[PDB]
Amino acid sequence: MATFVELSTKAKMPIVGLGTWKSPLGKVKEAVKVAIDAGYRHIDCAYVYQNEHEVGEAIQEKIQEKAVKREDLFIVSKLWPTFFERPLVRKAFEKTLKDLKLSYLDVYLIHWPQGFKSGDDLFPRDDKGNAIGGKATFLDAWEAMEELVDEGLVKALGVSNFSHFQIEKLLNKPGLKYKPVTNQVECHPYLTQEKLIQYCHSKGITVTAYSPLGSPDRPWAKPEDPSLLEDPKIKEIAAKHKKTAAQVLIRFHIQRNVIVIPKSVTPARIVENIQVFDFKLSDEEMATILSFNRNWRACNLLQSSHLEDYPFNAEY
Ligand SMILES: NC(=O)c1ccc[n+]([C@@H]2O[C@H](COP(=O)([O-])OP(=O)(O)OC[C@H]3O[C@@H](n4cnc5c(N)ncnc54)[C@H](OP(=O)(O)O)[C@@H]3O)[C@@H](O)[C@H]2O)c1
Ligand SMILES: O=C(O)COc1cc(Cl)ccc1C(=O)NCc1ccc(Br)cc1
Repeated sequence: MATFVELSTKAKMPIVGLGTWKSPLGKVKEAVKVAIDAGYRHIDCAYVYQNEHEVGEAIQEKIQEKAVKREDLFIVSKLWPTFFERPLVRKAFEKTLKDLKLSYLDVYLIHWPQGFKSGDDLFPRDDKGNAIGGKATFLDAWEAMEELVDEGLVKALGVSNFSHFQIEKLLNKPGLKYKPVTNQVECHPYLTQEKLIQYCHSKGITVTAYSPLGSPDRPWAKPEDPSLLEDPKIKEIAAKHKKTAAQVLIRFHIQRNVIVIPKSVTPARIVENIQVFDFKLSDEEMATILSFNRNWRACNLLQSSHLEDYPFNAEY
């Protein structure tokens, strides 16, 4: 049962959530049920994961058995960048909310800052695999998303994969109604995000750490790629506390007041991953872990490098 990070809306965002990317149909429902049982309240979802309907089924069950009040649940989903044109924001969201069988989302995030070709082809690409841009921007999207908050369909808005330059563009937009309550970005010992975290915090924006375990099952994973869970320098620290590497990797974010959403459909791991409130990494250990930084991203979306608002070119 987790602590919280307070958002600028005074809302309380549970500091550990369950990730659902690539959680297969036929296992994600069980994963959500096991998670809620184990004390998880934060569930990270997305339209593009195309499993929200099963997530929704699992949440409905736990609600009616009263394992949890809806108000105790913190549900996040995200707008995919092929839906930045205004009517598409509404339709994408409605499909998300319908699949989820909920009456409101706690947070709705812009999934990526760069607009893709609009429509229902989620991965518009040229023969070489490069992403196809669209003309609607994350500003056009945000505008429409703000209406969701007005109508109470969404409690708060956020962004994901944004650089500080992007955040600035958002905050300095004349006629902005709502500010982002979080920036969800890849974060872990190899990509510690010190400057971006500093920047978001100085603006009232929390950070949500995705792929905290290095996303070891991602599709594009090459054996030469570094591997956090197998890192002897991470494993040493874990051994020092008789905890697993995953638990250290998750705890690291908690002690930075950074929200963290490890993905699993394995019951034992789902439990393990929230058992991170009965130990504490020393300052020496936190400093050692931070020193592992090498600015390596497991998620680069390099196929969209050529589009205007590519977030990862900037330093932070
Ligand atoms: N905003 C974005 O652009 C974006 C991008 C990526 C991810 N995300 C979100 O962040 C979540 C987490 O990131 P991620 O899914 O990329 O990867 P991750 O959480 O770093 O790692 C997930 C992988 O680690 C395994 N795992 C989980 N717990 C473990 C443990 N205790 N011991 C050993 N292995 C363990 C899982 O296997 P099993 O599942 O088979 O147990 C899964 O293969 C996603 O599910 C998604 O909700 C967002
Ligand atoms: O958002 C995430 O959790 C991880 O990102 C993805 C998730 C899914 Cl289910 C599918 C694709 C991605 C992703 O970002 N893929 C790389 C990509 C994206 C767009 C194009 Br066009 C080409 C490759």
